[PDB]
Amino acid sequence: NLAPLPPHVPEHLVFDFDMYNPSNLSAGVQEAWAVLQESNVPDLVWTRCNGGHWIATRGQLIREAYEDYRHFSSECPFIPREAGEAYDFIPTSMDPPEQRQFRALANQVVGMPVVDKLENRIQELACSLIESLRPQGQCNFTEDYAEPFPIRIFMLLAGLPEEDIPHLKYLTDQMTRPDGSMTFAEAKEALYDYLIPIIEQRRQKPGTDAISIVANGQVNGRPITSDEAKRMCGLLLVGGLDTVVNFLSFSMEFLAKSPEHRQELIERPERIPAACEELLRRFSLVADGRILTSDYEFHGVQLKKGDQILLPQMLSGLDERENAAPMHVDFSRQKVSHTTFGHGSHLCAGQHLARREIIVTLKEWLTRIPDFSIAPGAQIQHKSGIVSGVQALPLVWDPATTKAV
Ligand code: HEM
Ligand SMILES: CC1(C)[C@@H]2CC[C@@]1(C)C(=O)C2
Ligand SMILES: [C-]#N
Ligand SMILES: [K+]
Ligand SMILES: [K+]
Repeated sequence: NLAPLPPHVPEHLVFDFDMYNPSNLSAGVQEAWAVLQESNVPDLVWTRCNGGHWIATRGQLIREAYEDYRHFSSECPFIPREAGEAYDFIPTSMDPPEQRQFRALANQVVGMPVVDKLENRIQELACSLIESLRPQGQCNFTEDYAEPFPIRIFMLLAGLPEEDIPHLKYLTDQMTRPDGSMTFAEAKEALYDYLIPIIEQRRQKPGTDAISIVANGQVNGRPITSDEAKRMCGLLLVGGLDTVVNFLSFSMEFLAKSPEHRQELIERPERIPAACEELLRRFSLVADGRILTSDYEFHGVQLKKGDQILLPQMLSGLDERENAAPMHVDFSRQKVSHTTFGHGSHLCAGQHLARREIIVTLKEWLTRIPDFSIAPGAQIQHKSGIVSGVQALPLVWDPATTKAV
């Protein structure tokens, strides 16, 4: 399924990478994307896959393009085109300065102060889930912890019932890792139809939850519309239900293979925040992009108005020009360079929430279950898309080596 090579794209810039099914997925998803950084591949290439689009392969280019919203607009930030065109989430499909006032509202509901507000529930839930698994001597990490821990905290934060998780999680995954089972537009509108009655209820009777706060905030000197509220809460749903979930899996899969890395963190827990950064770099997982607002020459390459460009947040930190021996996990790296939470004006608003969930996970897991591994003979499959992930992660351990606190 290769789209005909457009006339303005020279043949030597063609590299047919499929972001939804990279050829090297078996070696691990980050490894599969890292083929874009082998010496046979230019800094900036065109793939004919998924409609045809550019991909920046180097951190330097990815950062520049994320900064230059004048040429690289968030209007259409998803490949393929049909998805990016349907995509209307707020603030993510807006450029500055329009984006600005909506993002301040986002920061109000998922930013620092909400982390410190919710920190006790976060710690509480981590300990509770881990203690429940501890005596089993096994778990499916994706389903037993990676999903429920961040997702229940998000549902708590948004004041939504946990019974709604299965339905909302399915729709979220259709947008980031599409199955072909329903169009992006259909998935979005399914999520929108769920939010619509809730937002109306919470406009008429305001609560203190994230959804009440967004639905009742101010932009442009006036009340936010029911439509805008919907477009923002939609993004919060997606933001809350896929990235941390999948990132914890990558990290725990790594730690299952790395007894010496576990001991570093257990013996010197003050290194955990730096370790969090390193895992975020090494196991980075997001890849969206931008659309050209006009013809533009970028690093010697002629881009056309309306061209889509994938600017994989995943690749910046894997770039050997940014980090020596990028595939090696080194908690003492003097500088962990990455754009895992993105870059420029859209730099993730939930990044403080993400970090706290990661750091709490690292500490509390390794405290109670310091010695564990991947199930004997199990093959771990990764999946690739706008947000990449781990399909399943069966872990095992000897309960005699675990500890309650
Ligand atoms: C490891 C975990 C996470 C990663 C890797 C991640 C990644 C990213 C990236 C790369 C962007 C920028 C997308 C773009 O430039 O178009 C973004 C935006 C955003 N994310 Fe996250 N995220 C994580 C966790 C979370 C959490 C827990 C939330 C909770 C709500 C959240 C909510 C948001 C929101 C609201 C935006 C939009 C910001 C804006 O457009 O101004 N994220 N994320
Ligand atoms: C790319 C993202 C990670 C960012 C927040 C959720 C996500 C899937 C978006 O649509 C914007
Ligand atoms: C953000 N996800
Ligand atoms: K390259
Ligand atoms: K759009």
